[PDB]
Amino acid sequence: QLTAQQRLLADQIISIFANNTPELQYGYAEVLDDGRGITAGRAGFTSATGDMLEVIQRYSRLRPDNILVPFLPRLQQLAASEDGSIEGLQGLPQRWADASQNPVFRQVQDDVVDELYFQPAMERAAELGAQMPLTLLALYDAIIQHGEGDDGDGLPAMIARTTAKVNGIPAEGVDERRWLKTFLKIRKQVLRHPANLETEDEWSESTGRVDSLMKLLKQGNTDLHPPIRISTWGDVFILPIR
Ligand SMILES: N[C@@H]1[C@@H](O)[C@H](O[C@@H]2O[C@H](CO)[C@@H](O[C@@H]3O[C@H](CO)[C@@H](O)[C@H](O)[C@H]3N)[C@H](O)[C@H]2N)[C@@H](CO)O[C@H]1O
Repeated sequence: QLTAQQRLLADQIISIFANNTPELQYGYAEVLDDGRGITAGRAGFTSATGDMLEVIQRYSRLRPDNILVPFLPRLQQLAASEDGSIEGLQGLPQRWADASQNPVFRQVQDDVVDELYFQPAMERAAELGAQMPLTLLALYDAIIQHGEGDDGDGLPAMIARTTAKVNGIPAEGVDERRWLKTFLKIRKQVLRHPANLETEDEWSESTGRVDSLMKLLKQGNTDLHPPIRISTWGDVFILPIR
């Protein structure tokens, strides 16, 4: 689906979207007051949503005695109810940062990203018949921020509403640029007006990333060819960085 240069490009763009830097933030760990508890890692794994749990569980099967093991009971409870409480995760941010110095922990983050976000987003693209690299990037960025749940803010509902609006999918002959433009506008509307009010401030301030994908679409860079200029947060980045 994506070239090696296109995937590194996608990762550096989404990294800029989320953290204003093309360097993947494996060691990032923060409370954002968005209802999700602690948000951590290169894809923003989260205490409330179960993806932070999967990372630590998989890592603990590779390395039973790690500094993150004591949080497994609590994370288990938090994931089971989608709870945003950060008790008692005291010390978890620092331990996540330290664990991220181990390439094997970073590798687990890569595997989870691939399993939860990249491969499902590419499977969605294939079902849609989507073939422009820009559409793949837009689906991949959206799956990371919105998730693949069944809520009206999730990627699957956004795709469904895009297809309803334009009367079909690209594999059915709807021009893919039209489908993509509709998807980006629907995505910006969801970020501005989410059904989950706890993420409203967080998501509302993140709409420049949809603007950046729209800018690439309007400039005809649907194939993600270099150089790519991203300046979502004011700072200008030319990608790929070498
Ligand atoms: N990092 C979060 C992101 O986790 C979150 O959303 C969640 O994403 C999950 C992974 O896509 C997802 O779960 C899956 O749900 C499908 C339902 O079809 C199950 O079949 C899979 O087995 C699940 N793994 C969650 O439902 C989804 N909410 C996102 C927004 O809440 O926040 C990101 O920052």
